[PDB]
Amino acid sequence: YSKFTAAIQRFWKRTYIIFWVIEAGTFSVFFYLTLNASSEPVYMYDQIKIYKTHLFSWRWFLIKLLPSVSIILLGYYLQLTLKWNLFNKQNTIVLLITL
Amino acid sequence: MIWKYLQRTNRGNIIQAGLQHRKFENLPFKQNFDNLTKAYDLRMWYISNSPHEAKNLEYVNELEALHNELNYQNSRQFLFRTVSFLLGWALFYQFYELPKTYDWQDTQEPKHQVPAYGDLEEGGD
Amino acid sequence: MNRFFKVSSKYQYYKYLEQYDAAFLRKYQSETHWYLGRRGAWKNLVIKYAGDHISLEEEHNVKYKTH
Amino acid sequence: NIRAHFWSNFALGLLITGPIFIIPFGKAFRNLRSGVPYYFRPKYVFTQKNQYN
Amino acid sequence: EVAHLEHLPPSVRSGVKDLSAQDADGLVDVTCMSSQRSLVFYKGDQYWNPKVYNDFINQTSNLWTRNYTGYNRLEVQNSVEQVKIGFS
Amino acid sequence: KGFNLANAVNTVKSTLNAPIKHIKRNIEPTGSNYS
Amino acid sequence: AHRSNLYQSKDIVGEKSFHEKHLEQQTAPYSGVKSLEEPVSQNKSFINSLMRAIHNH
Amino acid sequence: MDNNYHFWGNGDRQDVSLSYEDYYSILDCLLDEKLSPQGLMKFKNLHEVSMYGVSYVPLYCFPVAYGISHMLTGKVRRGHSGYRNLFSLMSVVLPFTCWYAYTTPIPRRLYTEIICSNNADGAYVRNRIKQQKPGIWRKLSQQLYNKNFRFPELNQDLTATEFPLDYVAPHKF
Amino acid sequence: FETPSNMVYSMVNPDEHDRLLVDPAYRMERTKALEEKYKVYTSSLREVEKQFEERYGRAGQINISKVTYSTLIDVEKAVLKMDRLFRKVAKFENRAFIDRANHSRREKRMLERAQQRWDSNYSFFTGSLTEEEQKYRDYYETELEAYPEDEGIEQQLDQQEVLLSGRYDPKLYDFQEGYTKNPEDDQTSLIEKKAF
Amino acid sequence: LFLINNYKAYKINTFFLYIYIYLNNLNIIWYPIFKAYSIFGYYKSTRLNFIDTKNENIKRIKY
Amino acid sequence: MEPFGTDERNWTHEEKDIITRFLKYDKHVNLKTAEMVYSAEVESAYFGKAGALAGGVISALFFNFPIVRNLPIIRRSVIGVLPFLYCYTWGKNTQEELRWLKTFAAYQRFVVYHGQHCKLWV
Amino acid sequence: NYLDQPFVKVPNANPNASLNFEEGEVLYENTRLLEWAKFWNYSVVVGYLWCAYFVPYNIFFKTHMPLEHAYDNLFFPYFQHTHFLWDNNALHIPTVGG
Amino acid sequence: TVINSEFLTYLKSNYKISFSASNIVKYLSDKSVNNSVILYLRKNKIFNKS
Repeated sequence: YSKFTAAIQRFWKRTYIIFWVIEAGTFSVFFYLTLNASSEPVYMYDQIKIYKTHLFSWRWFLIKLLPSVSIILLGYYLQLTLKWNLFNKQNTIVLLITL
Repeated sequence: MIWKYLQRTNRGNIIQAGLQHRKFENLPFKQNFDNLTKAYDLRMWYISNSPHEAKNLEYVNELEALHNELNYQNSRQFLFRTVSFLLGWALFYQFYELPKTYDWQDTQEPKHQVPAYGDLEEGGD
Repeated sequence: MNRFFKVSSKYQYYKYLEQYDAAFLRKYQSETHWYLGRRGAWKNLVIKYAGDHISLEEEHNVKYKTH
Repeated sequence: NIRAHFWSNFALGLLITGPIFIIPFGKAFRNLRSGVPYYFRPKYVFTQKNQYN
Repeated sequence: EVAHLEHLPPSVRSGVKDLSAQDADGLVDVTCMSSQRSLVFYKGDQYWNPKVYNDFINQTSNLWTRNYTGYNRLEVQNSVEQVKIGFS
Repeated sequence: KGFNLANAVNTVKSTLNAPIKHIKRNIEPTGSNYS
Repeated sequence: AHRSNLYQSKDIVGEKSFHEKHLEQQTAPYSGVKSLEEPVSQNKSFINSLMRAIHNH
Repeated sequence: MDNNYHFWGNGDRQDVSLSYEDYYSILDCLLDEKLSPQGLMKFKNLHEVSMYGVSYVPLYCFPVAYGISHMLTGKVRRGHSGYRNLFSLMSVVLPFTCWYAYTTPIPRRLYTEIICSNNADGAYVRNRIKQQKPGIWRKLSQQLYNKNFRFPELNQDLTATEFPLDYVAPHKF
Repeated sequence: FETPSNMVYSMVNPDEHDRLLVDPAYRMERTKALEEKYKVYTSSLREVEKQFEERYGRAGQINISKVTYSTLIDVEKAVLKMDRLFRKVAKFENRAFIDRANHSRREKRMLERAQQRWDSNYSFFTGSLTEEEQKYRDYYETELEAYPEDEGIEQQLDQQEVLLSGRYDPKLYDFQEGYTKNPEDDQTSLIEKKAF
Repeated sequence: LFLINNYKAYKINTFFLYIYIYLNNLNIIWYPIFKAYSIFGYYKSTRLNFIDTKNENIKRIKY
Repeated sequence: MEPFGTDERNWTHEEKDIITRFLKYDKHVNLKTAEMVYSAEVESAYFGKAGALAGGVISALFFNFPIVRNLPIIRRSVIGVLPFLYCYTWGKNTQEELRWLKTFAAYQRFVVYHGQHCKLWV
Repeated sequence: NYLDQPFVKVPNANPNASLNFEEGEVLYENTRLLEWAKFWNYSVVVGYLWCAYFVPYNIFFKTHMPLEHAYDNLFFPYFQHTHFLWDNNALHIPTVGG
Repeated sequence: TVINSEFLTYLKSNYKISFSASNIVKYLSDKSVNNSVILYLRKNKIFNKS
């Protein structure tokens, strides 16, 4: 009560985006280094890196992806139905997302 | 000749389109998504083109109510469709015979698994 | 106007309901005012007083301070 | 040489794609799927569409 | 307190079709408004006492009225009570 | 006086139809409009 | 008084338990194929008589 | 029809059809030392055409994935506002549509020249696929026999004195 | 979500706000009093505007197209028709809650009539009538025998109400060809003008 | 046109037209306003052509 | 040595057993690979028994659960044995998966040992 | 201090003296819900345990061989894991406990 | 609302409407007035100037 104005809400939105931008900087540097990772010369030292494409099957990845998309969709449904639903009726969605 | 059907623009492309009366005659006896969308579109077009303010403000209130009701209908649609999609995804991968016969050369690096430069990695000559 | 027909309680306070229309009560005791309808919101005042004072800043959870 | 031909065809294509495809495609913006005539749905900027259409 | 118990209609008027209480064996959600809590009853006659059931239903159903559907051409004039000004 | 498939099918239908009321009640919109 | 009602309200009929519903279903009479027990001569065949026996026990 | 039927990366309906997955798997079981300089040229042209094609396939499948993701959300178009759900469903569905596209054989003149050539390169490629990729060769042999190709390496070979190396699927003689 | 526009804010003192929060009866009383005040204030503003318009006349005519004029009238009639349909649908949906005394008898009548019409018979509907609307008519028989919202008569009355509202008086409009870049009057043929 | 009129009352042709109509109106899409202004802000954005015809815009000098 | 691809046949039970008994007992296999298969066999055996036993205990508890204990005998038996079936299947599947993953690692080690994979060399 | 409201009074802790708490007529009774409650609750707990402690414990401490989902997306060579050559300063213990 | 004829005559005689109403409420019809929601804003002393 009496503290959460529009300025405070905008401040917390900015704080969220700033934290996730900070955490995405070091990860971005590591990803860039991962892309052009160092290796031995292809001529005599490392003749096999031509065939080391490191390609992972997309079918296995797709079956891996199910819980994350599930929680995303459940969270959207939880936030949309908050307009006309109570707390005890939404505990089902909250508990499902928790599990 | 050619200008009659190449340069003479059609009437419909110029004037404003009229209401399609076919789509408001036989309506289902339901407050479904189709009927709610029709009401919302009617009131939005009216307030977009009407010089009368009393009817416009009445339609604004009714449009807010219709927005809430259409949000509810869309929530139902989203729940049903996405739950069906997730269950179908899970069932497909439950019945699908996953190909586990892919090449495993990527995991094997014989020069690194057994270091070919053994006893020479440390400086010795 | 569907007026509130009767309040069967023996509390003479609850007789206020009979004066108003069902739609009027529905607007100000439900829908937008659902978390306020027919409730004495003393807890809102108590929690506001809890928030705005210079209290102990060690909070464990919403209900309690840190031991 | 090829370039020249291409551009000629490109220009020709525009002509042939004028009345045959794009104008009939624009016939689909007269009314919405609900039958109500087209009206403006603003994304962020509430532009004033004061002129006729 | 029975005075605080009400069978409130849905906020979304199009969602009355999609209620459990539409079924003959569904659920009836009665809101206690002094605490904003919910009482979910099974609307089967075998779970209820006939000697007090009608009284409870009459006392709890007061805000689910005909105005929830709207006002027709005749009831719109009676939707409110006129305010007379200057009659002294 | 024994197992019967009609009774089994009726029981299966009752089992499937039992959780319908609770799911519908969970999906129900309340009389709350959290603007 | 409460124990005499088995800790349930005397005025509420209540819902039958799983055992009571199961016993109510299991004691229902079996009305077999009634079209087999007809004075039609077509039911006098050996196959029709065998089906009638094995169904209307 | 088209003015570029001469193009090696082009093809008609009745050309040999190989999906991108089949093409890459076939490439995984060949050696360049065993191919003549003409066969290497065919494979290099196919490589450039196929790198562009594998780059472009998700673009082809994007409209269908977009439509399916929209239909999964509901009948409401919340442009710029339903982007999160739309693109989560997209990151799920677009891989499925690309799966259907990449497992779909597509005809090409280079495909029909690499496999069905009557010189030593064609025989080498056919036998290499026959031995190292039995399933790919099963499908490919069915397709080639259906297209009035008569090679010894086909499972459906009625003139052979040796039994087939795989199950011969039913077909009209 | 949508932003509601039907909120009227009234300032209160902290003591009065505390009493409003902890006393629902006082809250309802003050709210109804303020609603009456809002009605009075709106009526006063409307009367002031009427006097001003009488004294000084209209600001000017409205440049509109005849197509847009006709479409506005059609949209109003369609909105009224859909409101009537939604009213009937809501009355049928909320039947078990609006009137719980007669619900059993009315439901029995509706169900027996529906079973009669759809058992050993084929029900052939003509026009806009449907099975759901026929069940609605069966349930609310006694109510519809008093004021039937007959679709044809209600549509005629809707058109009369729309045209008698006074918003669509042709003297208020300067009909034009809206598409033309230069403002030009309505150039439809004389017979088309007479038909309009 | 004569042929098309002649085959208007046929049940098979009417069934095909009915399927076409049903598929046409099957997908009705709602386009909401997702800005915080919502309905009232959009409504006020569409008032330009009618502002000058309002009493508060009439020339009315105080003195 | 095995064919690779989407269209290829997955390892059947007979093929897995034959390869396991090849890696365990045959010569031409270094001591490390055979020891890997032996350690696969030793550690995996716990999980089948553990799953079966845990399922038995859970099913014994479930046969007397508050709603299960008041069901007719057929429904009560099915609902009671469901946890046992689930846990028994979990144990068997986990044992098979662990054993076969370690055995396939040993098979890869053998193939690299004898240079029987193209596009793999030191 | 917060209960010392300056303009209104907080409700009394005890119920109003006018109220009478003597038992009356029973209105509604669905007792079997309790059993169902028990069932579901217990089921969840049991399932929770099996899905949160028994399976992780058995596949983390009772074996060294990984399962397929531990390394299917990785391109390391196959290897086993031990509970003792990792996390020397035990930060996993408070995390698991919490 | 109904305004008495005598009261209206008194208002018209005493006060002559010379200026228009700038409040947009003047456009509201009685249907839209009845749909308004009366919210309350506690107005106390102000100590925070940001």
